[PDB]
Amino acid sequence: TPQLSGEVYGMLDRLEADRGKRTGITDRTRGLDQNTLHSNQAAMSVNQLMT
Amino acid sequence: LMRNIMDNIYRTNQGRSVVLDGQVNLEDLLTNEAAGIVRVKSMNSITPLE
Repeated sequence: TPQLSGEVYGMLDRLEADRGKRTGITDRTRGLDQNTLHSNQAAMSVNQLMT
Repeated sequence: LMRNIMDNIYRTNQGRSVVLDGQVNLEDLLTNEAAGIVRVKSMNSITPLE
């Protein structure tokens, strides 16, 4: 019988990432830094990149 | 030097539609030459676009 390939997984992952793109652009809506600390490159991310 | 420093502060810190690759007519032409508030291309995942 015919099967549905990994494209279904692909756009399910895309849409699960896109759920908040229309309201909640903030990635994962919360921070998590137990291994990777804050970066220090140029005055520590000025203006939050215009927020 | 100060003007280029301000350019680094201003232009280089602009978010966008966050299209992984996309076609979307260049993401609605960079959200109508503004990139202010638009991300609807197809389903693009999280990309800061620094």
